[PDB]
Amino acid sequence: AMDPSSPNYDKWEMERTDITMKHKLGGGQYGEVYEGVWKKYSLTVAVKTLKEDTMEVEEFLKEAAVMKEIKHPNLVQLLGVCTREPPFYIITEFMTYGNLLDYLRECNRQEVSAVVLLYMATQISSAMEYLEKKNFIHRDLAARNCLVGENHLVKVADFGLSRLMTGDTYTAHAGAKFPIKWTAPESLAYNKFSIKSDVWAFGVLLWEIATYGMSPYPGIDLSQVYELLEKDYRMERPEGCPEKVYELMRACWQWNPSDRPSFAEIHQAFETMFQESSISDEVEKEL
Ligand SMILES: Cc1ccc(NC(=O)c2ccc(CN3CCN(C)CC3)cc2)cc1Nc1nccc(-c2cccnc2)n1
Ligand SMILES: [Cl-]
Repeated sequence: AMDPSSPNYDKWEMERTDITMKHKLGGGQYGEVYEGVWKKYSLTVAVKTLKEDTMEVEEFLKEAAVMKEIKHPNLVQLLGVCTREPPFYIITEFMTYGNLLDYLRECNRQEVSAVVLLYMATQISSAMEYLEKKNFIHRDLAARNCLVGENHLVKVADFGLSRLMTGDTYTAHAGAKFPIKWTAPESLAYNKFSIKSDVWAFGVLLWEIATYGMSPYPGIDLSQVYELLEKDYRMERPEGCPEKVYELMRACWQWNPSDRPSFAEIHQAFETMFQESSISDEVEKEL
């Protein structure tokens, strides 16, 4: 596939010996993803590989194919693949600060101020606006699936955490493992996923951002979440959150999917949200 004249030529295919494989990334909270070094550039990269004899070879190849079709500053950047023969690799850039959820929980709040949180939320909506217009659905948007780079740059990723994750984030539901607290009602009850269920998840992600990474619906048992949501319960405006930001969360959590804003509308909302007063002024007024 590396031969220019070949009808099977793929500019993404690269020589895997160009990469030095290091240890598994983030301990193992990403599964078979390893830190690697692209020798020629002395560049640290992230390398996703396939688990020992699994039946997700087609899903792996499908993911590689989809990544070749997307290019956006806020989506993890594909650097190359090694899929001509085993072992299959998907290589992407390495993001210095790791996942957004841990970053929010461990950051210097003086640096990562309300302005920066808004910037992070806006960048995420930009990536989703892109996927939206290209007719893609994310299906598992949450802070744990976003990465943070230099200067608070945020990129939306998809680590296929469903089964890798430990703890209560993902629980048994509809024959699969669902991160219930980020799942839209129609997804929970009718297994219907769409860009609108991503919007509902984005609203939960916005709440994660606004609380520096608190876990949603704290103290509520998952077995009562649907009934509560059906009777219009929603997490209250969190401490210090600007009213306008909370209104956007509420819009994302409309019961009817069709009533939720598009990501294009969400991104625009962010860009013009604080034209009469700054978010800093609102976070003071609120407190
Ligand atoms: C090495 C790799 C291989 C594949 C991917 N893939 C994606 O991140 C991704 C994002 C969006 C889509 C779009 N897709 C559309 C269809 N729907 C259903 C799912 C989403 C697909 C793949 C990322 C990576 N990068 C990655 N993976 C795990 C951890 C890290 C990582 C960790 C710490 C610091 N820097 C990087 N980096
Ligand atoms: Cl899709």
